[PDB]
Amino acid sequence: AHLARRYLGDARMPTFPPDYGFPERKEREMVATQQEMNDAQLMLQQRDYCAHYLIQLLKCKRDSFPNFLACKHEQHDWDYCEHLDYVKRMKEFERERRLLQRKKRREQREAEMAR
Amino acid sequence: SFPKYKPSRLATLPATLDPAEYDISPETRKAQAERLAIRSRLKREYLLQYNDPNRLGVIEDPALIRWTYARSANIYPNFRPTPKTSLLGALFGIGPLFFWYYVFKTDRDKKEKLIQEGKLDQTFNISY
Amino acid sequence: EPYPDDGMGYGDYPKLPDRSQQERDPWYDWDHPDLRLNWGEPIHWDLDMYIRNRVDTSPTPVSWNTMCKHLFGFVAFMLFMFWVGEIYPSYQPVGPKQYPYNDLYLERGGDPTKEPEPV
Amino acid sequence: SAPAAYLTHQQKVLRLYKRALRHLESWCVHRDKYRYFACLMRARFDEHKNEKDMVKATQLLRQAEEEFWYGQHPQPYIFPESPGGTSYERYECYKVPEWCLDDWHPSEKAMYPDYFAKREQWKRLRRESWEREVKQLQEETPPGGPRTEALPPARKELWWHIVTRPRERPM
Amino acid sequence: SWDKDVYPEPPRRTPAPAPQTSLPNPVTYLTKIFDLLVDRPVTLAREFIEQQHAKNRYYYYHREFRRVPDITECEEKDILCMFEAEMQWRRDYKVDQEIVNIIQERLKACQQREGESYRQNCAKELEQFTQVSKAFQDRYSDLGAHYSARKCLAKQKQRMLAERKAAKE
Amino acid sequence: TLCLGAITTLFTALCAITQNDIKKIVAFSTSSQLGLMMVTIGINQPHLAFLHICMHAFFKAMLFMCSGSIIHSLNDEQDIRKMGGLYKAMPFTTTALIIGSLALTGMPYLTGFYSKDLIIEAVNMSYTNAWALLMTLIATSLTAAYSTRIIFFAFLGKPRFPPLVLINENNPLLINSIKRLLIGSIFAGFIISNNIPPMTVPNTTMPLYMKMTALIVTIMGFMLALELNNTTYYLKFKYPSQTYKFSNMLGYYPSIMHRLPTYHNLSMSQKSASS
Amino acid sequence: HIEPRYRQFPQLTRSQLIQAEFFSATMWFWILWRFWHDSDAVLGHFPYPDPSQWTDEEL
Amino acid sequence: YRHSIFAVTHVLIPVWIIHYYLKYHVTAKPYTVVERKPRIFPGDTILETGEVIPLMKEFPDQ
Amino acid sequence: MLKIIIPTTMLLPMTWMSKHNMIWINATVHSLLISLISLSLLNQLGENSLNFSLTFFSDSLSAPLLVLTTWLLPLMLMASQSHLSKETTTRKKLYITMLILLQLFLIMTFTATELILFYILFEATLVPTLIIITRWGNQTERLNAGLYFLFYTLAGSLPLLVALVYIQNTTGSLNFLIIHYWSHPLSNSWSNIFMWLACIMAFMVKMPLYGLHLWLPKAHVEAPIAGSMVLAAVLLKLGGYGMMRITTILNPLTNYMAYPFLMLSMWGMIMTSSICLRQTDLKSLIAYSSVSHMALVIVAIMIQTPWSFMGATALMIAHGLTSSMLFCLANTNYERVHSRTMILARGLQTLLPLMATWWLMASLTNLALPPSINLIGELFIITASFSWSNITIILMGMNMMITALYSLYMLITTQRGKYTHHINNIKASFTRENALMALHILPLLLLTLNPKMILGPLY
Amino acid sequence: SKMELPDYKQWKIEGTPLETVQEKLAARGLRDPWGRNEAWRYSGGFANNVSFVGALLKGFKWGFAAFVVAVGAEYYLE
Amino acid sequence: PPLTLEAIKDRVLYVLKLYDKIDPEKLSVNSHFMKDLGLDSLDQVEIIMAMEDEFGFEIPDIDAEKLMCPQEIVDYIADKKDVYE
Ligand SMILES: CCCCCCCCCCCCCCCCC[C@@H](O)O[C@H](CO[C@H](O)CCCCCCCCCCCCCCC)COP(=O)(O)OCC[N+](C)(C)C
Repeated sequence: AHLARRYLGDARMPTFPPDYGFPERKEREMVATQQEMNDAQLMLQQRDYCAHYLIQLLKCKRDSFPNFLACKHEQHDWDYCEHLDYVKRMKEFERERRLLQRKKRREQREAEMAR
Repeated sequence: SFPKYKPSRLATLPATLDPAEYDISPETRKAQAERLAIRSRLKREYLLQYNDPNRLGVIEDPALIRWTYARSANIYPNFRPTPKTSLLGALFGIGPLFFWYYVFKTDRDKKEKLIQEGKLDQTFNISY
Repeated sequence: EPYPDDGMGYGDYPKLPDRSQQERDPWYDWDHPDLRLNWGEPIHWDLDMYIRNRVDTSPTPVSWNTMCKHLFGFVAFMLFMFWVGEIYPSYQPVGPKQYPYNDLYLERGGDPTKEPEPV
Repeated sequence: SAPAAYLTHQQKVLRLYKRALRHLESWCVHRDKYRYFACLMRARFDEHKNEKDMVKATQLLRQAEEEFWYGQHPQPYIFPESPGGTSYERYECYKVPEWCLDDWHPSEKAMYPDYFAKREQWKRLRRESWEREVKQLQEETPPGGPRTEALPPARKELWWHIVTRPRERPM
Repeated sequence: SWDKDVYPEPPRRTPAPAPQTSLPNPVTYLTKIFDLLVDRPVTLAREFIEQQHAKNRYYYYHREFRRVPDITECEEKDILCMFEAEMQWRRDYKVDQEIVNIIQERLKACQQREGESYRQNCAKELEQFTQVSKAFQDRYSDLGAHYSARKCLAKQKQRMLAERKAAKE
Repeated sequence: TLCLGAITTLFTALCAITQNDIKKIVAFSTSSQLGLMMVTIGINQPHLAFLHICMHAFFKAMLFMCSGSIIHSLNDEQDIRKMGGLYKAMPFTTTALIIGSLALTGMPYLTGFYSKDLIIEAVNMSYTNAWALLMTLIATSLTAAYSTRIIFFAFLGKPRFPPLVLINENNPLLINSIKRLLIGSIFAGFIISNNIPPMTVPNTTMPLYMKMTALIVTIMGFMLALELNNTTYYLKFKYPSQTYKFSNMLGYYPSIMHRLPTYHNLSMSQKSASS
Repeated sequence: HIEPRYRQFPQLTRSQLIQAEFFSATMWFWILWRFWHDSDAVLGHFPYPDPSQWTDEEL
Repeated sequence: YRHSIFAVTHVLIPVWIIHYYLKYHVTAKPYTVVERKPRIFPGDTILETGEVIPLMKEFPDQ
Repeated sequence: MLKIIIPTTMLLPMTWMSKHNMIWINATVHSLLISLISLSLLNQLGENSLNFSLTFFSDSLSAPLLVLTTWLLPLMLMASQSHLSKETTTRKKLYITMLILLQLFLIMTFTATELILFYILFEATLVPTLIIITRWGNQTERLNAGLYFLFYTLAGSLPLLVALVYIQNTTGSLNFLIIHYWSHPLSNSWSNIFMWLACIMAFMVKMPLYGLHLWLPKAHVEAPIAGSMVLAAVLLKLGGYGMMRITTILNPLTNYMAYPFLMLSMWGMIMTSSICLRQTDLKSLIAYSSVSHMALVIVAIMIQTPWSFMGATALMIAHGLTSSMLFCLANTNYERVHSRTMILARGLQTLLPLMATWWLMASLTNLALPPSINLIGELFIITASFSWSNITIILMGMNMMITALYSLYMLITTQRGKYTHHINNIKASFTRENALMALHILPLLLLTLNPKMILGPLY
Repeated sequence: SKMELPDYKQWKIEGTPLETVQEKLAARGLRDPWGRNEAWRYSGGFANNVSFVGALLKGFKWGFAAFVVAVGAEYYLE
Repeated sequence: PPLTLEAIKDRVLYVLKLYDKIDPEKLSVNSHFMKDLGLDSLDQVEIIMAMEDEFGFEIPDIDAEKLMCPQEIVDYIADKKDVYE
């Protein structure tokens, strides 16, 4: 399946970024702050862009001796943001899919115009 | 049923399936009578030994001594040179150790060529 | 039953049929019930390998070769199916099923610093 | 406890019966189904050749052994005392032979005056008895056949062996 | 804790920082205060020992050994030069081992001290450890058992020949 | 790690489907759990892998102790096929074994859930070899399988243990024991999943059958195993198929890997070396 | 304290059954209270085909 | 009283002793005990105030 | 030291002049005392090897061994002193003299210093142990055994002797210190190779090597236990001590000649251990276990890495104590039932418990599990071996397999299981028995607390 | 303090499922002597097997109610 | 259940009573099994296995061959359980 895109590949993905004028710049949100992240430690796995909600969560959790009680609102903030990110990194695959697809179509049709 | 059991060195056939268990002739019945005869002979003996007050101490059965003897002292005096045993002995003997000789020696040479002509030497390996 | 004359050097000793001690009747009242072998009865050469706690050559309802074939074949199928599985990872798969199996990509993230924060 | 005897056909087919019947329970599990198939089974043994000439019969056994061996089930139910057993010798750690107590030395032996008293009574009974079992064994025996043990006739009867086995669950 | 204050201390990267942040629920950690009373006993107890310990204090102090000329300059047959210089070289060797022990301990300290980060200050110690273990690896490698100063010499000339063979090209 | 942990879950669970000892079944179970958590490590999620143990202990200790109550009660008869149907004879042990079996099964808010679901779900959403994931699926089915086997034969039937009934659940310390483990067995999943810092960082999006799969596989387990088990109840003698003899011979593995190499060595150590 | 019978199984003490029933009920009470306290079997919706305008294609 | 003396020994003595051993080994030597060092969030440290929140550009909820 | 050595001589007059029924107490008490005096030697130094007279010195390598060797005499006395009783007074009094004379030769031959003095004592040890094996061993074979024990030593030792003389002619002094300093490489050719084997083969005989070990089992089968404890726990170890000594010379040639012996050893360990897995009788089983461990020492010496010598020392001592322990612990059964064959003992645990406990401790440290000095002694040499060749682990691992099995085996076969019925002979454990083996095993366990004094010179 | 044996007479087979089996053997005409023994103690007395799923729902009848009390507390908090 | 001889003889007959082929009135502890009562061995195996099954006790086959008189049976279990009552 030529149309199908391999998971390992990052994507024509580089071209696609250039291809979509609106998408550039990626300007990915960076409210995390690298110097600050070290102070709270976290984990290397827990880098993410939603790290700030995570810091809000550890703050809230340490703040309450109630333990199991409360602090689900922060957990929902971290949750919901994590969801939005998963959706973004989901749509990107659909993007590389459809763009590889068009690449195949416009290549086939260019193969027609050139016969 | 159809499939039939197939006996092997590690799975001896059950006595119930042995054909010899069935076919039976009066002289063979004399064989069983004999086996019970000697078995009863010896067990009667062992009971005469086992429980009279005066024995106190252990009473080893001769057969076990023949066995322990035959697991050691009797092996060499017999021997006999035979080419099957001799070759088999050369094989199990010198064989595997030559094998290990090459197997270690090559690796040694390999580490030599890497440490010296190469430079893939381990770092931090200061302990030695 | 001498072994018979042979260079192994054990001679004039009865050759007895192989029989792990489980095979001999438990219900009989043996002189030596753990050894399970009365008194003067001559002892099998490899007594100790059949002494129980060691090899047990007890008869088995399914035949030996069938045993071997079923298991070794089973492990074989297990491995080959496994590695053909390895060829086609989830969210990648054979392309045909991959038409459904495709998803995520997703994994890329992190501040560019994390590319060297780990460095 | 009834040693030896070279085997005979009747008892043979019988043991095949108890055996097959037991594995048959091992399959049928429920008391119900087991009852049904059991009755069906004995019905097979009678409905077949409950009477016949021998030469056919042995062949019928050779059939039966196969037919069983195929169906014998990977593992039958086994009562714990039995050689399979979930506890075939769980208690053999404990069954110390009596002569060993005969060793405790007086500071211990004083503590059970009664039991020891009765015990010397016994040991006396044996050491007194033994020559009689000697003469009798010497008497009843031919050169020495398959049979084990011989009847009492006036006293005692090789008893010390069995009579003073250390019961079953000493602890 | 003068030893804690000694050589590792200027390397020691102590800082620490409590946060303190109360909220609506009562704090479980207050139980530690009860537990603190359990400490207090021993605290008082230490005085009951320490006081007496102060009363008499005969004491030791450090020993040190003077420098001696090395094997390289004593002649091919004097045993006494080879010997004095041998003992000196040996002391020096054991010392160097102790130093590598220290730098490793500081490495362990940095490793645990990080919460989860590291690849940080631990990279700093990791570097000096890299240099130190490098050179120590160099000075004292394939000497084998019966390591001896004459041999470390015999190695040092080899590396120097490596240098001269290097400069030529 | 994954490559092997999966197949040990499967291969063990299969033998677990068809045994007769209480304890052998529970043993194959525990090893199968171990294979599962082993892929949990092999799936690169160590934290949950540890998390599963802490839940697992309560479950298994529950099972073996209630089983100990049964076994001691009856003068020690491990074999289920003559284990009685004693659902009422020992009601408290019954309760215990039920919550236990449900916990191991992975019921949605009971303690075993907080491990198992998070696990297998994470395996689903992870990039990985799939065939192993399949093995995780059949395995988690078979969990429900043997777990229903032991319930069925232990309790439901009209009793078939030999007559006299020495049965006596009573003896307060035992009661207190099982009590405490039940307590942990129900609260600990929630309490601990709550208290621990979120090292996991949750995956919670596509799709819906993602979360359902853990339940439906279980349900298939109970339906198939139970309808099958009831079909065993309808007379008609049959004789075993080869698969039965296989999976009930523990995979043949002990009977070949023990009677063989040991023979070649112990022979070799006399046929040659000693001699 | 309990007697052998030969079929009856004199199931001693109501308290036993009280306990057993108590824990079974305790179980369902927990699973249900937790079921109402939250539905953890679901959370946020997800979708696939989305919109081509969001991505890229042109012609 | 049985529970008294029993608990006295088995829980009171070991902790006194071992904590005294604690002042020994920890006060004596470096790196005998190495803390993870506390996570420090945006909130001020007790060591010396400081610390600050970042941006808070996040929007919408639930 | 010359101080410890005199009293050791002095017990002899004390033995001969002792009252006829009191001698055991004399020899026991004073041997214990002299052990404690031996213990003060242990101090050593962290740098220079300790020195004394011109003719003795005390390297750290020797000291733990010396302490051990002094320690064993009382033990052999406690074992012996019920084994023999019916013997005439003059003969018994003659008998302990063999033992003490023997250890005297050991205390001399450990502190060395000249390698010719060290040799002549190294070979002088041969006589008393021969006399003991031959006169007080049981059963016929002992006679033949004497010969195997003997010539295998001499056939090894004699060339070593000539070689020694040679060197002190090709160089200056034969003394150990200077030769440690004046050492210069010998290399290839062909004369130098025969020099190599000449300076190794005797030491590699006295600690059995796999191709040559045949005398050792057949010694242990025969010797009265006092001979067994020494023949196992010590002489092997001293052969190792000497071989560790002479390796001050050699090099670089060792790099080239190690291989064949590393093959006989690396293979012989797995092999002999395998034979060990199926003996008929216990007293031999222990012996092959002993060879199976000595192979580890000998590769540990030949790879010549410092870790390997550390492990060498530790394993030498640990195996010393554990092997002697298993021997006395087996002789007890042999006296209680005269079976010798392991199968007859059967359910010995049932009839008496505490011995089962000693079986447990002893076998348990035979397999070597942490943190027994046996284990830690073994793990180092696996480390250095692994450095020497990454493959080598696959061999070492198999050892650690089989040494488990047979060890546990000797436990479970001669203990756990049913009592034999008719064997009424057993009689409930003497105090001296428990005393004896407690004396083996306690030092062995305390010793783990302070390895740093046993690891030896390359610590 | 021996317990008494119950009764020889009292073990009727008629109520048993086994009676159906004896009927089925009657179809073969075969005799099954043991049933009055086997069926008596087991199937014929207390025996009345609990339903599987019903066994699973052993606590539900009370738990749903206490749960109702719980949600009642929920609204009560409102 | 420390068990007693009366309990054994009672439970045994109590099982023999339920067997159909025996007519309960004719049953006696000393009542013989073949010369009295025509039950034959093929049913004898049934009565013995079914009877041991009551106890969970196991009967070795050669001992199963004797059997016959119920008193001989109660004697047998009396030996194996060592009741001495
Ligand atoms: C350290 C471990 C040791 C390992 C084993 C040590 C050595 C084992 C190998 C032995 C070497 C060969 C001797 C074996 C016997 C040969 C002499 C004779 O007895 O053998 C004849 C039979 O044996 C064979 O003819 C000899 C085969 C020899 C081949 C094996 C050599 C393997 C090489 C070993 C290495 C050599 C050392 C090199 C230095 C590394 C039997 O004699 P006989 O019955 O009357 O006449 C023959 C009867 N026919 C006519 C019917 C046949």
